[PDB]
Amino acid sequence: MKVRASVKKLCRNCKIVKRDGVIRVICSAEPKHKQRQG
Amino acid sequence: TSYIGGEGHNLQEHSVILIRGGRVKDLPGVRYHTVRGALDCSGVKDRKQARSKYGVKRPKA
Amino acid sequence: IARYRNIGISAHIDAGKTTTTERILFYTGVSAATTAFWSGMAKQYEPHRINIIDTPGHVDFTIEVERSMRVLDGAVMVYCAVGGVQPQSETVWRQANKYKVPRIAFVNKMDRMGANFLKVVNQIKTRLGANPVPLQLAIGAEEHFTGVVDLVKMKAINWNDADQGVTFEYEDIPADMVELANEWHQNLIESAAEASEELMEKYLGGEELTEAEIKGALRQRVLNNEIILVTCGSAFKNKGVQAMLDAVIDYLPSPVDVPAINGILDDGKDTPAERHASDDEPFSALAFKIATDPFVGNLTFFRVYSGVVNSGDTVLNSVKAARERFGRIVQMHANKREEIKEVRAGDIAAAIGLKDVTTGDTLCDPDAPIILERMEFPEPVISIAVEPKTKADQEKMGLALGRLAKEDPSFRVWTDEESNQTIIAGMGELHLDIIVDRMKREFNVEANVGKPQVAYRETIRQKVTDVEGKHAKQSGGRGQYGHVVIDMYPLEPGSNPKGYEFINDIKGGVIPGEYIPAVDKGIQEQLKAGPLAGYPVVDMGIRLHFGSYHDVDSSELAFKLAASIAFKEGFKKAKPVLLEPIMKVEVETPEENTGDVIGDLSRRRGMLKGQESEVTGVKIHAEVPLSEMFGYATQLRSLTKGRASYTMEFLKYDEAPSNVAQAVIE
Amino acid sequence: AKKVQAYVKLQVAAGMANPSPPVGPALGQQGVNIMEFCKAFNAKTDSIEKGLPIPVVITVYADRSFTFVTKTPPAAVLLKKAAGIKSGSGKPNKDKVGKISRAQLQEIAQTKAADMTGADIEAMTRSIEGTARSMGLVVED
RNA sequence: AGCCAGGAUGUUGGCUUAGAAGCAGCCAUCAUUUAAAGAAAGCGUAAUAGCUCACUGGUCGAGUCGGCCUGCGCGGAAGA
Ligand SMILES: Nc1nc2c(ncn2[C@@H]2O[C@H](COP(=O)(O)OP(=O)(O)O)[C@@H](O)[C@H]2O)c(=O)[nH]1
Repeated sequence: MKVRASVKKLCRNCKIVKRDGVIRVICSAEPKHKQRQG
Repeated sequence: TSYIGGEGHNLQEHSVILIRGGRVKDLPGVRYHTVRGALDCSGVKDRKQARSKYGVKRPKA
Repeated sequence: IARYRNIGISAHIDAGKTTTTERILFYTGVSAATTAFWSGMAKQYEPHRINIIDTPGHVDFTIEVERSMRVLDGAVMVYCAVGGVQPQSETVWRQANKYKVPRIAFVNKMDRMGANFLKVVNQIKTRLGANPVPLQLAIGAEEHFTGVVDLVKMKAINWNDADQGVTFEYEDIPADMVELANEWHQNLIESAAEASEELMEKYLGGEELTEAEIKGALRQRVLNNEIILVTCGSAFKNKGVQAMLDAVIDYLPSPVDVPAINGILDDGKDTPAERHASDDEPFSALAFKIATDPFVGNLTFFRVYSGVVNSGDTVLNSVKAARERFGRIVQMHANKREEIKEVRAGDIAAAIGLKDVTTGDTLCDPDAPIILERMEFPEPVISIAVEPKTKADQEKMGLALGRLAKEDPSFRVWTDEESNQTIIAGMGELHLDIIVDRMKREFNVEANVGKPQVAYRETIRQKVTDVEGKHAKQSGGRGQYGHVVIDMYPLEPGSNPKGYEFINDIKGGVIPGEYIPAVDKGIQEQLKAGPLAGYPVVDMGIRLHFGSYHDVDSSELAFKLAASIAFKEGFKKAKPVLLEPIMKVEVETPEENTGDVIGDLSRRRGMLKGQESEVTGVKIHAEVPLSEMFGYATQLRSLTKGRASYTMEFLKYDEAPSNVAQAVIE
Repeated sequence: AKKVQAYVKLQVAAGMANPSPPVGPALGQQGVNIMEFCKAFNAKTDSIEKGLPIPVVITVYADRSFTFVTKTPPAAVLLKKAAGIKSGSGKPNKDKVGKISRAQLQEIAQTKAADMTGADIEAMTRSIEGTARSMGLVVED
């Protein structure tokens, strides 16, 4: 859950979403890509 | 202090030894000696004479 | 002779072993050589003396198991119903098949939740490669287990248990479970006819077998190692304990029913002669344990195999060549040291006060030639040094490790001639500290342990040529004038026998020749005392071109002093570097460890040097520096289900990095 | 063609029996134990010639059948004996590291035309031309 | 863009062959038929397999896909 100030995709399954205003990135290849704020 | 007069050595820095009497007249300070053949100190191998000293264990036949 | 029973209850940690043993001891009435009694239907209910060899708990320290295996004639292999067979269960199986000693399998934890008998049986066949035989079967589930059905005698026993599980009742198999449990009734008649074809005729003839004949079938296969027997059990809630010994008295051999040893000799035409199972043969025994009692003395255990001893005879123990004598022989009932003067062939005894009895001495009472046995061959895996809090308390534990290197053959010691402290050695983490604890509580030496130092050699690299050393210390009447211009090499590693070479290279008549060997001996004093780290130096071949001398200043002590003043600069000008002692390690990690172990090895700065695959073993060899090698096998057993090990040998050296040069500090 | 039932695609080093040093543990970790293989392998390798490399097309399975298909040596190691230079480099385009005439490639791949089936003769040698020119041993017609 | 079906690789292509066997890194980066297909984009294997992408082949059945420049907001953004 990286609270980094910039999210960018690292896998190819990564998607950038819009949940509750806060921009987020998930990935289901290595669920270590999950982050916020970017 | 002691003296291990002889041409072998094994002992270690932290072994237990034995002490007998014997002076030197080369070393001011020594007045004892080692006892080889006895406890955890090995005697000199293949010194056939004076075998009651130095513990050579009678080279076979 | 037919009545005695030398049994060993060997088991994995937490299997039930200690709790099983207590149910043996509590039943049979109504240390390492506990005795017992029982009366068996297989031998017409005459009394039978069980001599329970206490098997070592930590089977990790494999040597103590190996001694234990030989002295036991039978063995109960305790297992866990929920967990199946275990890593150390396969480990103790290795020691057992090595000495050919047959077993019986004991499924404990039947009361525990998740207990299936069939689990273990499958686990028996799959991993260990055995052909198991189900003797009895649980009536009901984990909580509902009350019944034991001996399918060989085709009877049943239950337990409401009513007084600690001792009194029992006769039943038959209830209707809900006859048909599915009779599959293994069908398993019994087919696995009992290949040893004698007379039982093959009854199967293809239609004759259902009676009780005593099938024992004649099954016992011989647990005499010649073909099939094993698997009995159910539960010690902690005591259901299946009466027939547990009635598994041992019906199947396992006795001191007459074991093959006599095919041991080697040491005289004459070096032919194998026997130590027969006759009670009136010329005696020989084998001492296995040494314990100092609280207040009985120095117990000198041994097993009584064959012959008669009237106690108080001399012994011709021809592995040390010394004649000792006896105090008594002791056998314990619970640990009850009730005395005895009669040494019956097939019993086990614990003699007292014999001075120089080691572990593994083959002793002879009527002074006959021995049946020589040499069996101390596991090797400890750790080289860890000590630090006792007083040097007078150090040689007392150096006497206690000098006792512990005299009681247990692989917990040896390493006398360090070179580094002021000694090394305790073991095969495992826990066996090291339990002897640290035993010398903490019993022998009373507390230890703030420290890790050892490393051998730490050096080498140089630059091709320096000129470097000289002058010493014109005249100053008085008789002084010292030396001048020996030296030269050296980044020498070849392993072609020459010794790591340094020397050669006369005088141009004219500029030095007296007699000093020229003495210069080499002075460098021979000044090689191994390096000014870098106080650690000895190797790998340079020094040549010597130019020189000078004098008439009145010709002490040869000068021609060894300034040769070091030439080597004070000469060390300083070829940019040297320490050499790390590199090991040569090999490790067999069977199949599901390879990704872990090679990842473990590469983190320990080793290089990939290939592998093979013998039938199950993927054995990887490598070369590894000795810097951070404190505890490799503990790091290896953690990631390998504690199965694999390692045995190494120091071979070579290599270029050390600067962090090992950061370990210079002084 | 199978992928994995007892299949390996290796074991071209046929300079010596018991091929444990060059190939080794891949044979022993994938089911095919060497105790019946090498006892049967010199019933099929001595039939042709020795001193050659061999691609084993092993049509074997779980119920102990060593049915054996063999092929012309692979184009990586065919030229070890066919060129006669013992130089397999890694810089094809940077430097000329050996010499082949293309008619020498014809007669050593007219065996490949008899053994392997790509399409037809000059196209089947054309399939080998880029494999040969991937090493540095260049071909000069 | 999805649903069913291949992933069209001869080949373990050199090296350092100890494993780098499309996927360590450096070179080449050919040719099968070239309807889809690179001797290779990725997770993943000690080493393979395996999971899939390239390409939607058939189906479905209308626009859809990646950037350049600007208007305006969002995250970036915690003090008694
Ligand atoms: N539920 C259950 N627990 C058991 C059984 N046998 C032993 N235990 C438990 O296992 C624990 C350790 O067993 P132990 O005899 O010390 O095994 P050992 O270390 O190999 O000697 C004890 O606390 C017992 O309570 C059993 O049959 N059922």
